[PDB]
Amino acid sequence: QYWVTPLSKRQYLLKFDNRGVITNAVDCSSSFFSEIQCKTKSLLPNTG
Amino acid sequence: LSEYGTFCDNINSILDEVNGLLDTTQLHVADTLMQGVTLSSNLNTNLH
Amino acid sequence: CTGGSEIRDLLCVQSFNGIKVLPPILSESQISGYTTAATVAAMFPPWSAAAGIPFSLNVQYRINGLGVTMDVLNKNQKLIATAFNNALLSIQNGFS
Amino acid sequence: SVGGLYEIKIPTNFTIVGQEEFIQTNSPKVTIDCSLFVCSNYAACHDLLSEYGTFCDNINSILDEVNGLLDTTQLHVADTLMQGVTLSSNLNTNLHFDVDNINFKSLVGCLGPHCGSSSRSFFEDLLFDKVKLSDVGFVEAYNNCTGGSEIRDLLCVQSFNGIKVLPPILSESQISGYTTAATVAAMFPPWSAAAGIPFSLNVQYRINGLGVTMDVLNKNQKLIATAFNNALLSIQNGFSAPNSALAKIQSVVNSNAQALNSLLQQLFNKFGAISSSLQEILSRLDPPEAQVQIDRLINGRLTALNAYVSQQLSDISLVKFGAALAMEKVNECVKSQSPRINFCGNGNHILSLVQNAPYGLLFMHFSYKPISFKTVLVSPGLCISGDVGIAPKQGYFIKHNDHWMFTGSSYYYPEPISDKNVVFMNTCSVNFTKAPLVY
Amino acid sequence: AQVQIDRLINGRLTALNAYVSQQLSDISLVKFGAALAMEKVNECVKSQ
Amino acid sequence: AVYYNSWQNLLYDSNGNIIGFKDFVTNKTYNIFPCYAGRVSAAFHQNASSLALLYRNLKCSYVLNNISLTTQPYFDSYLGCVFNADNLTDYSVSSCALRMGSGFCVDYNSYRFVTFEPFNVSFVNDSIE
Amino acid sequence: FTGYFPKSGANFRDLSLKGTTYLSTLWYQKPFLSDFNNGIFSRVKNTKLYVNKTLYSEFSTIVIGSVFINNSYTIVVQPHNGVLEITACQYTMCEY
Ligand SMILES: CC(=O)N[C@H]1[C@H]([C@H](O)[C@H](O)COC(C)=O)O[C@@](O[C@H](CO)[C@@H](O)[C@@H]2O[C@@](O)(C(=O)O)C[C@H](O)[C@H]2NC(C)=O)(C(=O)O)C[C@@H]1O
Ligand SMILES: *[C@@H]1O[C@H](CO)[C@@H](O[C@@H]2O[C@H](CO)[C@@H](O)[C@H](O)[C@H]2NC(C)=O)[C@H](O)[C@H]1NC(C)=O
Ligand SMILES: *[C@@H]1O[C@H](CO)[C@@H](O[C@@H]2O[C@H](CO)[C@@H](O)[C@H](O)[C@H]2NC(C)=O)[C@H](O)[C@H]1NC(C)=O
Ligand SMILES: *[C@@H]1O[C@H](CO)[C@@H](O[C@@H]2O[C@H](CO)[C@@H](O)[C@H](O)[C@H]2NC(C)=O)[C@H](O)[C@H]1NC(C)=O
Ligand SMILES: *[C@@H]1O[C@H](CO)[C@@H](O[C@@H]2O[C@H](CO)[C@@H](O)[C@H](O)[C@H]2NC(C)=O)[C@H](O)[C@H]1NC(C)=O
Ligand SMILES: *[C@@H]1O[C@H](CO)[C@@H](O)[C@H](O)[C@H]1NC(C)=O
Ligand SMILES: *[C@@H]1O[C@H](CO)[C@@H](O)[C@H](O)[C@H]1NC(C)=O
Ligand SMILES: *[C@@H]1O[C@H](CO)[C@@H](O)[C@H](O)[C@H]1NC(C)=O
Ligand SMILES: *[C@@H]1O[C@H](CO)[C@@H](O)[C@H](O)[C@H]1NC(C)=O
Ligand SMILES: *[C@@H]1O[C@H](CO)[C@@H](O)[C@H](O)[C@H]1NC(C)=O
Repeated sequence: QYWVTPLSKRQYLLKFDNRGVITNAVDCSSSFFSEIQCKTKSLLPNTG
Repeated sequence: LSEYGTFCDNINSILDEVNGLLDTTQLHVADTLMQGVTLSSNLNTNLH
Repeated sequence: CTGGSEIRDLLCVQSFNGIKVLPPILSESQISGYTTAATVAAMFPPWSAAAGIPFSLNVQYRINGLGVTMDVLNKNQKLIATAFNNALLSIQNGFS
Repeated sequence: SVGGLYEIKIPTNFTIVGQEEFIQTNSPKVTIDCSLFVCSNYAACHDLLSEYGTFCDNINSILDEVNGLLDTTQLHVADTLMQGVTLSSNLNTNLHFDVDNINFKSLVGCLGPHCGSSSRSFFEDLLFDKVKLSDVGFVEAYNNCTGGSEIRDLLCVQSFNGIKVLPPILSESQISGYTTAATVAAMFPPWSAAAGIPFSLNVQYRINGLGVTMDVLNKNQKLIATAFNNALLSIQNGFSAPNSALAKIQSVVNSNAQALNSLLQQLFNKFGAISSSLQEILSRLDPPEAQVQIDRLINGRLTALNAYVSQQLSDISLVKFGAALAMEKVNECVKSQSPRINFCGNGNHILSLVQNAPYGLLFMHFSYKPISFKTVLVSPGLCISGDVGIAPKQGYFIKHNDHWMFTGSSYYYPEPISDKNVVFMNTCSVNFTKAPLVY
Repeated sequence: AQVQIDRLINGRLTALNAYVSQQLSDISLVKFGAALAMEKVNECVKSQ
Repeated sequence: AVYYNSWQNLLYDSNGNIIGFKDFVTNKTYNIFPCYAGRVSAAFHQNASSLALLYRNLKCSYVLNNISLTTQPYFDSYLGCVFNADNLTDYSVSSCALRMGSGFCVDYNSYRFVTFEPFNVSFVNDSIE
Repeated sequence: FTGYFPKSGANFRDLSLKGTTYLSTLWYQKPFLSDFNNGIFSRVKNTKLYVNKTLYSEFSTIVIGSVFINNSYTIVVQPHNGVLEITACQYTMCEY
């Protein structure tokens, strides 16, 4: 299996844990939920 | 505009807070109008 | 704003430039329901918005509290009621 | 109406309900060192900032005025709590803490200076322990900025950038001393904050004023006193769970922290310059181009301060009006019972008490609450003897044992009609129920 | 184009700051108007 | 520290500031903290020939060992290190032109650091029972 | 952070091709021969095989270039059972 997908210059939210590993990320312009996650700089935004 | 940083985030945050005050005020006015209001189930628009 | 009308509403120009008035959380129809409820609560039992007594008696006791004898005030009840409803009509006509 | 009578639900039993109301009377005294915020210690930036002249002096002057208004407001609130408070020097709150079966000990801290700062009540302790950034919280947080801790407290980053919250002129310990004094002034002679009579009698007369006969109140004094102390306990237990007053207190701290964080974040905005760091500009560009980049940072940071100061002026106007309302509630709900219906909270307001809270006052409003009701046929007036008119005072005329009697409007207890519960008229009104055989 | 657009951005951002300051001030007056209205509902309409 | 992999030598905060580094030559790791910065709050009375200085939230050992030594007398007040004022917090004043915060006042005759108590209870010796 | 990242919600294409003896000429044309543009993100299964219970790692080699002729450099990333040989040379790439 050799899965490939195109790269492009994109803004991502990157979450680093207490040991410096990137545990989660968000492609900000990929969806409306991704847009709220990036706006609030949070993986799980507050109810609103 | 993205290189100006948080300027638009602050404009949105201040208007959201101001609009939240208007919403909270409208609820307090409605609460004040309805406070202690007790009506008979027998009231009808066409006869009373 | 999505309509084909030649008359461009200035509000559509404003909203396409990001300036928009959002509706309030409670509609004016709901607030009118609350002012209606607060108004009928004054005229029918249990009179919960009129000190627990008939609206006409509350009017009479309020006028008496100004230093008007109850004697003239309870014989003139229809004159007081018509003066009250004429005052209300004068307010409505005032908006014309 | 059937004959001259109407159906009304009159309460047959009641309880006392307690309702909290936090009123914000103060806010964190934010101070900004304008040139330390705009330029930190870069001499090239301070040289350029000096050419803007009075801009930083205006920022400093407006915040000094706003903070002077907060200080003046806190003194006026403290004066209002202490006004007219006269206490016995024999009062020792370690012994003297319940009266007439009503328990005040959770509302009363130690009285007098010999106990030090411990004049905070158990109820105030239970409220201040849920808010980290009280006046003492800010002092302790800033005390740790030079403690050498590895923790990067955001308040230390803010204060090194010139953003620091100063303590209020009166400590929250002094304000809890004043709410303590204002509270014991209601429960012991001379009752200087309870209209000059025993607290249980003031509660009784206030419930009677709602149209409850005195007979049921003075026989149920134990039930009323326990209902009052259970209402107070329900208020205290209500802080152990999601609460609108506790949330309102925390929203004061959270909105201040958010505004200070947002202001600190403006130091990282580039404002179209090559970098937000003055060190990076001064380590990349010569004086003529560095000046062009530093001037963009100066304009952006001065604009940010002007926006913050304008918002701070607007927000403290709300704090001044909030404090004015709190003072009005101390005077018209706590020290006296003003004849204003929903001013002291909702419903049948009996009486109100006050306790200190972070940046404000916690009012406890006690209200008479009907538990159960009897539907009864009432007459709003009677026509008697020589067509003399009678209207019931704070009550209704009732047919009981097929005889005309009176009942209070807030408690169903038929008692005989008399000049004590009647308003007389030389002529009866139309529709008053004809009762020729009465009196 | 960046030099001309940055002048438009500073002008439009200054206009938004002025508007937001105006709106903050106006809503404070609306809150005090609502407080007076609630006081008149309680002290003139529901009771005298 | 243990978070530096073989290719990493700089620790950054979310704002892009350098806050730590692994020294390339010695492999030793250090946290970087901002140098102390702040303000002096000077209380001045028109009749005085000097100032009372409050270094808010700083202990006097820190002021003398890390800011500037001085000839003036000093003590650690609740508000921070106070210079050129006598510690008299057991004394109190009902009016205060130099309000320092948390119920503290600077009073001028030397300057005195004193408690601000603008309001008191009117006491009576009458019985409580 | 802004960087060279995949589009979230886009599709990955499995371009791996396993043959035994025959090679199809269609395997060497679009859509397999792909435009590089800014770059690509690859998720690659390590096909762990076994010989006499000894583990061996195998996966598809990727070539990146322009015309794939010895007048130009072709980047080749090839696995050798735990060794990843990466070269960029003027290779005479085969037709197939
Ligand atoms: C990209 C793709 O489609 N990949 C599949 C492949 C091809 O379609 C096929 O190669 C094309 O062929 C052309 C171009 O003509 O088929 C595979 O499966 C075969 C059957 O389709 C497989 O069973 C083989 O069957 C034999 O009869 C024979 O020679 O094909 C005997 C041989 O020993 C045996 N190989 C073994 C033992 O692995 C394979 O592998 O080759 C599975 C692959 O996923
Ligand atoms: C009436 O006076 C008596 C004292 O003669 C009070 O009784 C005390 O009440 C407290 C509770 O507040 C009890 O803990 C004490 O044990 C009681 N003492 C005695 C001697 O009974 C009483 O509180 C007063 N008030 C009322 C309304 O009864
Ligand atoms: C600092 O740490 C690096 C590893 O992160 C050390 O480099 C390794 O040193 C060993 C022993 O000489 C070699 O076998 C490795 O091949 C080196 N790896 C790399 C990536 O260079 C380095 O020696 C350490 N330096 C000090 C002074 O402790
Ligand atoms: C303030 O000045 C003192 C005195 O110079 C510094 O004291 C040093 O503290 C470190 C440990 O923190 C010791 O290893 C040194 O031996 C001490 N003495 C000297 C002369 O360095 C102190 O570190 C300074 N700064 C702070 C933040 O306390
Ligand atoms: C400032 O003066 C006050 C009053 O004397 C000091 O507080 C007293 O200190 C002694 C000795 O530590 C204690 O026994 C007393 O109980 C304290 N009284 C109070 C009201 O706290 C205070 O310690 C002095 N401050 C300094 C830094 O010297
Ligand atoms: C009033 O209600 C309480 C709680 O339900 C009950 O304990 C008490 O017996 C009731 N008293 C009367 C007079 O109904
Ligand atoms: C200050 O530091 C001490 C010692 O680390 C700690 O016990 C205390 O909780 C800290 N307080 C605050 C508010 O940072
Ligand atoms: C300061 O001096 C003036 C006279 O110049 C005097 O009236 C005032 O009382 C003095 N105040 C103090 C605190 O010494
Ligand atoms: C408080 O006590 C002091 C004791 O000297 C006295 O001067 C003052 O007048 C009292 N009252 C007030 C309101 O300050
Ligand atoms: C209260 O003070 C006055 C004046 O010193 C004194 O005459 C009286 O005896 C005192 N009463 C008590 C109970 O100490």
